Amino acid sequence: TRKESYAIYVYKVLKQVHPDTGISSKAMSIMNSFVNDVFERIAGEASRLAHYNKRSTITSREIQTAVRLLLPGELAKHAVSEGTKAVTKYTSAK
Amino acid sequence: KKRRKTRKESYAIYVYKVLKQVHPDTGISSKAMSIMNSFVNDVFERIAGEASRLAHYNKRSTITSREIQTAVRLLLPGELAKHAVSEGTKAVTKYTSAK
Amino acid sequence: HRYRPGTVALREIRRYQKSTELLIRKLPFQRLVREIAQDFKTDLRFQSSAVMALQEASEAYLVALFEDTNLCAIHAKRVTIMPKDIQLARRIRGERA
Amino acid sequence: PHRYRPGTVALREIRRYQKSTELLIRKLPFQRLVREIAQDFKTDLRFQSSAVMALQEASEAYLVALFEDTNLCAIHAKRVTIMPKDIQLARRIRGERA
Amino acid sequence: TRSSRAGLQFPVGRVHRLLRKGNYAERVGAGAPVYLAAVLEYLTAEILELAGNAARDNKKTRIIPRHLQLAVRNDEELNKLLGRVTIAQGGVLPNIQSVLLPK
Amino acid sequence: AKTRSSRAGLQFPVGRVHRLLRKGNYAERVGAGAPVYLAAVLEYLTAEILELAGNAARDNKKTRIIPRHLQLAVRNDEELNKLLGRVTIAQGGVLPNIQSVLLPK
Amino acid sequence: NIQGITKPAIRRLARRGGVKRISGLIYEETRGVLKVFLENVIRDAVTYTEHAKRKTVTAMDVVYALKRQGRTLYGFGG
Amino acid sequence: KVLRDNIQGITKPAIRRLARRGGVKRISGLIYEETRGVLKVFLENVIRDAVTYTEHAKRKTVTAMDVVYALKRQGRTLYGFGG
DNA sequence: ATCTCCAAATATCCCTTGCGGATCGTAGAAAAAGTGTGTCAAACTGCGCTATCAAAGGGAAACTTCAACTGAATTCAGTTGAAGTTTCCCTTTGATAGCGCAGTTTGACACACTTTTTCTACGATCCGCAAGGGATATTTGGAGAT
DNA sequence: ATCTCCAAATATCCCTTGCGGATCGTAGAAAAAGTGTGTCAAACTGCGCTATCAAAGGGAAACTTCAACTGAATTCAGTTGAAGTTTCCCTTTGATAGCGCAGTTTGACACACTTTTTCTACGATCCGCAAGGGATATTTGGAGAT
Ligand SMILES: [Mn+2]
Ligand SMILES: [Mn+2]
Ligand SMILES: [Pt+2]
Ligand SMILES: [Pt+2]
Ligand SMILES: [Pt+2]
Ligand SMILES: [Pt+2]
Ligand SMILES: [Pt+2]
Ligand SMILES: [Pt+2]
Ligand SMILES: [Pt+2]
Ligand SMILES: [Pt+2]
Ligand SMILES: [Pt+2]
Ligand SMILES: [Pt+2]
Ligand SMILES: [Pt+2]
Ligand SMILES: [Pt+2]
Ligand SMILES: [Pt+2]
Ligand SMILES: [Pt+2]
Ligand SMILES: [Pt+2]
Ligand SMILES: [Pt+2]
Ligand SMILES: [Pt+2]
Ligand SMILES: [Pt+2]
Ligand SMILES: [Pt+2]
Ligand SMILES: [Pt+2]
Ligand SMILES: [Pt+2]
Ligand SMILES: [Pt+2]
Ligand SMILES: [Pt+2]
Ligand SMILES: [Pt+2]
Ligand SMILES: [Pt+2]
Ligand SMILES: [Pt+2]
Ligand SMILES: [Pt+2]
Ligand SMILES: [Pt+2]
Ligand SMILES: [Pt+2]
Repeated sequence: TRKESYAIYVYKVLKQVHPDTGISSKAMSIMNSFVNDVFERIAGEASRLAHYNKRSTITSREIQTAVRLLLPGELAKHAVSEGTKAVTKYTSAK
Repeated sequence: KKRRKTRKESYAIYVYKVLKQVHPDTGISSKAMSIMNSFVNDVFERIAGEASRLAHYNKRSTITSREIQTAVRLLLPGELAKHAVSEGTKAVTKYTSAK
Repeated sequence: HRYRPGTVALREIRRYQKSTELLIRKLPFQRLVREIAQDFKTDLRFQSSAVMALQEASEAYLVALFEDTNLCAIHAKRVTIMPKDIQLARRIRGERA
Repeated sequence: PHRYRPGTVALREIRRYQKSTELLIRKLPFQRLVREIAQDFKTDLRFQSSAVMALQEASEAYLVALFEDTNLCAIHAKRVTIMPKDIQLARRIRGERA
Repeated sequence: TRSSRAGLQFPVGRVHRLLRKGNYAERVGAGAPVYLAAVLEYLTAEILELAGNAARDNKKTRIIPRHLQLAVRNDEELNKLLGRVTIAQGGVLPNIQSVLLPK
Repeated sequence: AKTRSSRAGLQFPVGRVHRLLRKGNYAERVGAGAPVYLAAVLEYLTAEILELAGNAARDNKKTRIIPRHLQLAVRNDEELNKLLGRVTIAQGGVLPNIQSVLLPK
Repeated sequence: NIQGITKPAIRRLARRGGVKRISGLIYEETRGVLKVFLENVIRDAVTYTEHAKRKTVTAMDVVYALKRQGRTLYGFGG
Repeated sequence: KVLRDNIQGITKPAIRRLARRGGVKRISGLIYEETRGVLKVFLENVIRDAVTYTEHAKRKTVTAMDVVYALKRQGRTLYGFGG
């Protein structure tokens, strides 16, 4: 059966950032854990936010304030900006 | 009327009932009641939270009394775990009796 | 009549460990909260219970912190708590790098 | 015959073990311990070898971190030698019990 | 009521509603709210039991937050369960370190 | 442009993130931009770690990233260290560090 | 404002904490430590307020904020 | 065959090595048994939870995931074995 | 101050492997497009509760007086844990085979969910009365002095 | 070790207010009914876990020697605590002014659902080869010795 993984995306981002550099299988498993982990923490807190505010839906707004709550200062600033920038770009098409 | 003053909802009555069952001559201040209400919600969430994950972990769509059971086993320390598993198994036995 | 150093302190411990009343005066604490919230967002109000919450949290936190600090003091064959004690407690708590 | 003064080898052992990342507890002993403990909870358990490797990684991480805290407790008391009361202090302040 | 069919004080219907509104899973089995209500009942029974005695020991007929604090922190298992909880207005257990006392 | 990632200007998979939010019972409904936003955040954080681990690989005369590089990266970085304050990187070891008092005198 | 948390108040806290003798430098540290604690909780509390499009910091906002820092508080709407 | 006394496989040199990784220069002779104590408690707690995850799944084999989930529960998330 | 020497680091050769970059063929999942519908944004409204104000006294915080006792520095010796050596147990490694059981598959369906009507538990709101608060006295449990 | 001397504990009595019971009205739980799909039980399977053996040698255990660390003992300057005096502001009380929270009604729209079309990502398999990684030898930086 299919084992889903973030491996391909992590390679892609790795080539953008350090184009002559590889990653061991274990190092990748760690990367995959990290992505699943952060995902869980964000979706999780976003879930609460919608509940706390009697909403049926998780929007990019919940993700944003989830991010602000979970990530420490600078990392929250850039991720917030990468986030909004991608949504902005994403509405701009279709 | 017409404009209704919302409606809060707590466990205060069932708590008071249980306080009777164990300390018939003993009462409870409103602040301590608040605390008990927090306690029930807190525990409720801790439990349903685990059960939810247990269902996810096991690729299953339903929260059964079986997830509640192991959630309790993960959540509660030794003796509390043991008693809660009794109290819970028994209510289900009794509930499924009654028709 | 003079009680020796430490005797009244001991008495105080018994007294404060026996009560549950807040030990920071309400208003100075309230000012501090609004000042701090101000540095995060301007034009903000507070439910009175919210401030209460913050004070309950804050004092429970500090009391607990003093228990830990005191243990570190005693670990060093001392009886007097010093900043190095708080610093160690907070490090071992993983509150501080 | 040549002799290093006490502490010199201890310091170089620290550099050595601080550079590496290999598990420091022997592998089969560790596995027997896990099986013994599991068994006291339920008989007839089997383990994926990676379930055991995971347990070992977690256990060595925990103990290593605990020794860092224990050392800070020894040093806090003007000592250089870790002692049971150091670990006890660390565990108490960590909120670890039993 | 489902509560009576199960011999519980705690509301099996509410617990059931609340499990549907909390997005814990797509579906909720019939047994689950019973079992949960029961556990919630037992646990609040447990607290109140020790809290009450602490009201007694303190010569009172009303439980106040301080008694809940004494109940919880004097009981090893409840102290573990509420390890990371602060009970407002609870104070602390009287505890003074040996070496701070005079000879 | 077909894929939602391509639309959003992203490497991380917007469709996958959408599906995982839906089948994880976080809420009844998932808005259009949430997986976009979320895939972007995930991509960013992996870029920041790969970057920092990448450097660590190079400082240790190495070409391929291993868990020790991720660990060096994370704990030498005040902010990643905080985010993964309660996390254990298998095979990462620890930071070289010897308290002063233990040094020979 | 930070000095509204007075030397006698801090002593009182230290006493509930079981502390018999306090070094003179403690009162400054405690103010520093308390600032960092309030900053973090209120940072989160206000984030919840903003998100709810409100201008009022609620008890719940705080209770939620205290919950995120792993410091669950009973008695205000848990 | 009966499993007994395996905490002794956690040897003195192996405890010494972990203290080194943790920066410890000098070790009192009493540390080895304190450490065994602590390790045992640590393992009982994680293993109890992993085994509960196993039982819940109606499995007889403890998996990496039961352990990873068990560690997560105790606030000791582990990266490298799934999840 | 200068030489001796030991263990970590550097250099040499060989070689296994696990990686990145292919090319592949292919289930499963995302996108595309159509349609049904409920969530939530808006706009308008009431009033709950937060802010604020003005005062007045009573107790808390601040400052001061003093010296008891604590922490910090010094000294030293018995203890004890580090280094190095020697013996040989038991872990590691590599391959084997047998099979227990994890995981995939398939039909039958009980059981949950959904929709609508009927019944009732529990929240809102109300305040008499006693458990508790607050004030004053009297008993008791200890500390500091001689 | 026994006698004066505070301060907290306990005893008592009169006020205060929030417990806790009772009244009333609804929103939510229960009952009854039609629909389907997730779960379960049963059949079949081969990854990989346990089990073993067997050789090899790396590492543990047990031992001797002794350097140096812990901690006991001692001294004392000075930082705290206790008690008194002094200065300052917290808390309480009575509102009134209106901010902004939350209730209500609604329809445009955004997301759910489901079906068909398109193509991403996974599992299987091979390759160049630099990167390691292990066995063997040498050079090296400095602890310790003369
Ligand atoms: Mn009873
Ligand atoms: Mn056993
Ligand atoms: Pt709330
Ligand atoms: Pt998994
Ligand atoms: Pt590969
Ligand atoms: Pt297909
Ligand atoms: Pt459409
Ligand atoms: Pt509609
Ligand atoms: Pt209005
Ligand atoms: Pt008004
Ligand atoms: Pt005045
Ligand atoms: Pt006055
Ligand atoms: Pt005065
Ligand atoms: Pt001293
Ligand atoms: Pt000596
Ligand atoms: Pt010895
Ligand atoms: Pt076989
Ligand atoms: Pt009374
Ligand atoms: Pt007396
Ligand atoms: Pt109705
Ligand atoms: Pt209704
Ligand atoms: Pt079906
Ligand atoms: Pt088979
Ligand atoms: Pt050998
Ligand atoms: Pt050897
Ligand atoms: Pt010393
Ligand atoms: Pt002096
Ligand atoms: Pt008004
Ligand atoms: Pt409408
Ligand atoms: Pt040299
Ligand atoms: Pt030298």
